[PDB]
Amino acid sequence: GMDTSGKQAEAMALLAEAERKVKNSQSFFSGLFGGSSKIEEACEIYARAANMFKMAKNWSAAGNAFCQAAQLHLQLQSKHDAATCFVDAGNAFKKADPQEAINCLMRAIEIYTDMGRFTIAAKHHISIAEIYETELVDVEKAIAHYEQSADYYKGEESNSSANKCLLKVAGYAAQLEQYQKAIDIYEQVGTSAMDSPLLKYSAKDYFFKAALCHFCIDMLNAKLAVQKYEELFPAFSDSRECKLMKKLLEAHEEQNVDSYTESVKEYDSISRLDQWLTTMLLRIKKT
Amino acid sequence: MAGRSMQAARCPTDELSLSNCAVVSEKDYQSGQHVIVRTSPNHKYIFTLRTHPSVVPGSVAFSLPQRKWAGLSIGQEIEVALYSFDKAKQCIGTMTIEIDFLQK
Repeated sequence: GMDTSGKQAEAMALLAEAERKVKNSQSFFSGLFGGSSKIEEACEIYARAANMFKMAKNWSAAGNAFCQAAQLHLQLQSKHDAATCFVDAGNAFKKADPQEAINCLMRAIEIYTDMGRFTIAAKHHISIAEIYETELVDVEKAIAHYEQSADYYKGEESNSSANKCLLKVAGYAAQLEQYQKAIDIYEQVGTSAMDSPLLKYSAKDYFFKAALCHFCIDMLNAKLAVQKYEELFPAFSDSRECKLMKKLLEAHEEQNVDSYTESVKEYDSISRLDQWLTTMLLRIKKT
Repeated sequence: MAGRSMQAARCPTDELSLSNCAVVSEKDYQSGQHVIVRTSPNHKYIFTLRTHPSVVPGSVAFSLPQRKWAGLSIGQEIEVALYSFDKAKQCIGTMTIEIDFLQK
């Protein structure tokens, strides 16, 4: 519609005007020493151009304009507004140019953490990890950023947020075929969650998952861990999870795979299963 | 004599699994030597040793029946001390067995 062409033309004109203004700013400063008013006016024009490009759906141009404004205002010794523009560029380029958004968010993280604002740095780290996982299959970078964000939030004593990041890291690690870390993280979260009335009800689930994660290591330790969980968290015994694990262990004890799959199918019929649990159960069933 | 901390391992071969004797490395013990295996202050079990090279040093291999009776697991830490039977009184003159079917 008219939006595309009109916004493109007007944004191009405004950006050219800003470019001419910044070009003449050097001469103005040399001949008269106007100060930084011209640079601030040019930065305002560039921010306006970025806003129009964002409305124009040309994400790349808006991100580039935001980056230029961030650089120019950082040259003006205003690191806070420079970081604001860098975060704008990161969240604009996120969809258009993921790599550019990555470096923009990294620069914003550096600028913010220079001031000790650990919460914003942790949020940016979480954003970077989320982008890495969603777009790329570089699990290691996502895990590193998640761990850094969890450490940042732990240093802020903000509980209930590091727990979810640690759980995500543990689940992805278990998917990566490293179970000791997953077992430890799940057990730690479960023991942190028992005392909480609200989360106690979900605690059992964590325990169950941990017990399944220890199943691959060896049967004997699986039975031992089942006993330890039953004795330490007696309420867990009431849940159907204990019965399911006991039936699965009984089926494995006699190589009775048919009973194993019948029980798994019945439980799936009762409640649909998740991809992670399905993969874990299938991998166990190979033996 | 004094006893040393050791690692639990899995039985290497079916013959020694049926022998009902813990398989050990020659560098640690020798075949026929008795041992006492401690898993806790109240849990000491007496085994007789048989040697097989495949056992990695620092570990003792047990058969599935042994692991079920003593509750031993792969990778578990134990204390192993060489043991001597008092043949003046610990010799076996009579013994009773309840024989069942291992495979139903």
